[PDB]
Amino acid sequence: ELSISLSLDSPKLDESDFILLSVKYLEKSLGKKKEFSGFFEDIEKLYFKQNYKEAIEKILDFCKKNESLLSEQVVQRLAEVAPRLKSNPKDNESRRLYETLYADHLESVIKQESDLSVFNELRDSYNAVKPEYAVTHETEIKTLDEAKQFILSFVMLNDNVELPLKAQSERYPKKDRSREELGNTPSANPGIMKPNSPNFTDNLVPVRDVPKIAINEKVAGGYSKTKPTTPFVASLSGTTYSLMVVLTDYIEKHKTDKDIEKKVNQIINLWISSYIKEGYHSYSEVVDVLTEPFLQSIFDKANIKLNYGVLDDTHAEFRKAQDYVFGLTIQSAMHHELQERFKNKE
Amino acid sequence: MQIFVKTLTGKTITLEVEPSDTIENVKAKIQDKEGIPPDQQRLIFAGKQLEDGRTLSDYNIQKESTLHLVLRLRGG
Amino acid sequence: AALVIDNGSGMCKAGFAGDDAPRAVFPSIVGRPRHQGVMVGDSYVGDEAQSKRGILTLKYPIEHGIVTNWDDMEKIWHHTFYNELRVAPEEHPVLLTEAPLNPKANREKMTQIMFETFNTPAMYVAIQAVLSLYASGRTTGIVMDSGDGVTHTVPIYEGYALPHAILRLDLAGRDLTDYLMKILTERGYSFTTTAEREIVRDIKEKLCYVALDFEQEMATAASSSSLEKSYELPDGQVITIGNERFRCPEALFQPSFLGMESCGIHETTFNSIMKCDVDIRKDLYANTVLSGGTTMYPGIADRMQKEITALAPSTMKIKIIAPPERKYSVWIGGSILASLSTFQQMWISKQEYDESGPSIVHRKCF
Ligand SMILES: Nc1ncnc2c1ncn2[C@@H]1O[C@H](COP(=O)(O)OP(=O)(O)OC[C@H]2O[C@H](O)[C@H](O)[C@@H]2O)[C@@H](O)[C@H]1O
Ligand SMILES: Nc1ncnc2c1ncn2[C@@H]1O[C@H](COP(=O)(O)OP(=O)(O)NP(=O)(O)O)[C@@H](O)[C@H]1O
Repeated sequence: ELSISLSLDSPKLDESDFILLSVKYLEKSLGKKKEFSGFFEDIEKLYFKQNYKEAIEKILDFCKKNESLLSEQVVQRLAEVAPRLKSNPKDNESRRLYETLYADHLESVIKQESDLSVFNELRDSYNAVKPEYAVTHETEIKTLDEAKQFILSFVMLNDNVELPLKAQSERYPKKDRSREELGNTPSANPGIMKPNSPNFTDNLVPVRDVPKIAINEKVAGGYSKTKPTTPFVASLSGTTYSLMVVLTDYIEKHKTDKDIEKKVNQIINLWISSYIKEGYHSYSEVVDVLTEPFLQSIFDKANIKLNYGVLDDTHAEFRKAQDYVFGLTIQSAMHHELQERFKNKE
Repeated sequence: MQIFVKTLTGKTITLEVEPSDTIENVKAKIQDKEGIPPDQQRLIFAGKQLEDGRTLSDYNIQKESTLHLVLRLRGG
Repeated sequence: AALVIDNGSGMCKAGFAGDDAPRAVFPSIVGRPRHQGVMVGDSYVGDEAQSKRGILTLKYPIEHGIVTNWDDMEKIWHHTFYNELRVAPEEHPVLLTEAPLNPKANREKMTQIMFETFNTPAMYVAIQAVLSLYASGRTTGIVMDSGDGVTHTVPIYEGYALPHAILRLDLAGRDLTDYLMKILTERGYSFTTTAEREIVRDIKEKLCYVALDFEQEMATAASSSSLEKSYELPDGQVITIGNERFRCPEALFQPSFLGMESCGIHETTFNSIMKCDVDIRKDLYANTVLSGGTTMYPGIADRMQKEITALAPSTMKIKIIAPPERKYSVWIGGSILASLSTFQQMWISKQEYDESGPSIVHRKCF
């Protein structure tokens, strides 16, 4: 496949695009060998975790221990592009699509697993903590979309009840969402994909208005500067603090339950799926709120070990992001040759 | 007509309005009386954040009705 | 040796990758004869359905840009391959063009039919307005494509037609030919019959143009013969054409002329540009590429420069790009793409289709 060497030309290749383009190359050449089953199985989880540095190292080492089975110009070109790779929060399109797909799979997995009984049990934690202006939730939750309507209304607790928690945080003050009001722009793209970014035709959604948020770059130690791998949608989420208030009431009211980690995991995971699907936030814009130690304490002291959406297999979405990256980078080379053909008509 | 905008302090702002006044309009009056930037303003009625492009007639917001104000906070 | 086929509302432009022009241009028409009996001795495509349309019953499956009947689309396609191009399609990879805003289910029948019915080795689907931009050597800007049954304002950012801003007006050449028929029958000439339609469509492509200020051209037509031209009918009569010359294309800017409350192509371009990010708009305002036969009117690009400037801000740089070749812009952009070496890795192959089916086109051509 010479295609991989034409994709590697793109000036805008990022670390995500690399992992996806390198792994797809390796899996065609040396493929189905179950000896190598491990290597890709572990890279797929490393990409998900957003541990690109580690994966890059592994990927080049694969071509170090396995050079004989792979094409030399490709192995050496990958090695060359690698030292210079960067990630930019404003533009992380392969990962934007990946996570938008991942949260479809995370919604199916919550759907197979949950009977929605925790979302009915979590009603009375909501109604307990809500501000008086927040609307008492009286309905029974029989479908995942009512748990989803319900879950998301915790945003009403914002700016008020979540503040005592919000103040303990070292991370949140390093948020960098520009205070500019930019309004809403139209979009047909789903999730955390950007409106003007290319997409598959099976993957379009009904056109709607989507909010425009600007990054504040003048922030020292700003989050998009610390974790550039994470796509910017709205910086650090503070509605996580509100779910934290609601959830803390649940842990108290249900401390004796033996299925509490499973149930709290279902709630946490549906939140992640939901914020990604609605375009509110990226995964690490939520998880990176939850995992701050002081909040980890709430779970740990109650013996709740959260999986934060880590699923068994991320393959279908890994392979679909690979096709997208491929087709965009060949289109960049397609565009490059084209304009360099039109430069010669003078 | 009339309305009362309550704060998280429980203090009561009284803003005289006419039912076609937009939510954009009421936040401006609020700033004029209290100085609060209109962009930190979130007005709730019947449990729903009021969109500033609609009107009080569109929310069935009427005379002697109370709205809730919650100031947004982005310092970090 | 790749093939390129523009599947358009009125007519199809077909030819080979590397050629500056399509080799075949013929109506999108399938005659199915009104009675059996003309079948003794069983459909009709393009021009031959045109001549025999008395005996036949004519369907336009691409009317409005989106393929409507596939049984008739296959015929048009078979006709294109074996008769107009005189080519075995199992020989030549086939790049095909689609309308803006085409439903995902349609793009699969094109893919499926090309591989299953005609057994092509490889294939690609491309948006008509994106290839027009490509013939002008741009990747970013807003395409105004006006054809026979459909007009489209399509903003393209870096190769990507923006679905949230793509605007459709069903007003184009067919309607301008009908309206000209009406204008000229108000002046006493008689155009009703479809042959009389066919003559009127000649007068449009020659004599008609776009006024810069419609009022001043009106006032000049009422003040002198300068703008009148004559025309020689088939049968030898010479009829004179006045302000009908620019009142025909004026229906593009003023659709009220045919009784349609729509917005004019300028307002449509402004409205399409306004539905994009403020951040990309200078770039659309600086690259508005005109495309398709209904843009060929003399003076269309200046009027649009006048009207978008009147609509856009005072500070906006406004460039209308109206390339002399824009009639076949879609096809020529087709042929350029097909001839690139990079594009040799972009084809969907037969191996791939079998491995996937018609859904391969969503991940390949996007
Ligand atoms: N007018 C609104 N109506 C309903 N929901 C709203 C509204 N505005 C925001 N949200 C909800 O906000 C959620 C997505 O959160 P995100 O904006 O990504 O960043 P965060 O989590 O750190 O803070 C949210 C703040 O955004 C504003 O500052 C509000 O004042 C909030 O205080 C969604 O559930 C929305 O439904
Ligand atoms: N010089 C010309 N001046 C004015 N109108 C013309 C001229 N040439 C062709 N036309 C008209 O342009 C219209 C569109 O032709 P065409 O551009 O092939 O549209 P289409 O087949 O529907 N698809 P598309 O290629 O996407 O525009 C035809 O209906 C003609 O009547």
